[PDB]
Amino acid sequence: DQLNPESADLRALAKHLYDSYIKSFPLTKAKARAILTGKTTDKSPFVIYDMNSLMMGEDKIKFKHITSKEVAIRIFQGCQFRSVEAVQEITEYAKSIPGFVNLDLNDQVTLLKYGVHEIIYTMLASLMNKDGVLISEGQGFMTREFLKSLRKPFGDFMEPKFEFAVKFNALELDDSDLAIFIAVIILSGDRPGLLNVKPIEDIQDNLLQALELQLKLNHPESSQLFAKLLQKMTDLRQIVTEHVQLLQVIKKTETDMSLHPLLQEIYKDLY
Amino acid sequence: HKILHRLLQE
Ligand SMILES: CC[C@@H](OC(=O)N(Cc1ccccc1)C(=O)Nc1cc(OC)cc(OC)c1)c1cc(-c2ccc(OC(C)(C)C(=O)O)cc2)no1
Repeated sequence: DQLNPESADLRALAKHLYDSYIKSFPLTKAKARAILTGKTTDKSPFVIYDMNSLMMGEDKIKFKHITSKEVAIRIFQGCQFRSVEAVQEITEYAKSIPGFVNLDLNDQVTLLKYGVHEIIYTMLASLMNKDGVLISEGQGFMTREFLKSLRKPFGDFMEPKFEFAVKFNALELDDSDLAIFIAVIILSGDRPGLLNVKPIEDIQDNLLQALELQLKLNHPESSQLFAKLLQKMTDLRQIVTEHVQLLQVIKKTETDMSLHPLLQEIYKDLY
Repeated sequence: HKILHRLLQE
């Protein structure tokens, strides 16, 4: 079964992951694409493209806060709000991955610590087109130009994510494909400081086989889609590397700012 | 990793 899977076991795993993904993540790629192409009967997202539209739109986006800081800082605080919720979502999803909760609890923590931001940037692509990103569960649309234009170094958090996303979105994955791919990323046996790699690699083996079958079935025309996708896993680590360097700059150059305790915990002694 | 542990527990 989980030890020696045949096709039907792998399909069952794919479906289990798809169902828990639907349960864990409020906004799917399906719903996002419907929003981004106008093919839906909900009201359009509020478009945020400059300081004035941010001001006009802060009304319409789920963002809880105490209170006026500059625009770049306010966007960054927003990103912390969303990132914390995303980490919660991903943690709930990880618990649904067969075998994950049976791992040493310290290894569960290490896999999340390293995996969550990689998953955030992967799933961010689902909310993006080349001109901007859906925010606050599709209620808002923040333009790429606006985000790119934020004063240094805040703009540099943004544009690398878009650049990754347009290339990643060229693969045309759906939610059923992504549900397995994100599980694969979480179950990475090479994270620093793992205590017991073998049961993590056992789970990842099965996930990778499940992903490969899913891609062959769901994208029969898309030859070697499994292989291109695997190469994106190293790209995601580079996004993290660059991102952490910018956070380190911010920590020093912006004294009033401090990360949410969850995010401090994730970044503390990362690598 | 206090908060992550808490999230994993529930
Ligand atoms: C390039 C697209 C941009 O997207 C957004 O601005 N979002 C979507 C988003 C952000 C963070 C995680 C997942 C998705 C966004 O929600 N912006 C946003 C802006 C707001 O402006 C006031 C308000 C707001 O309220 C919920 C949200 C973005 C920003 C980032 C980003 C992510 C993390 C980050 O640093 C922190 C939060 C410390 C981290 O690493 O966890 C800094 C920037 N990743 O993508």
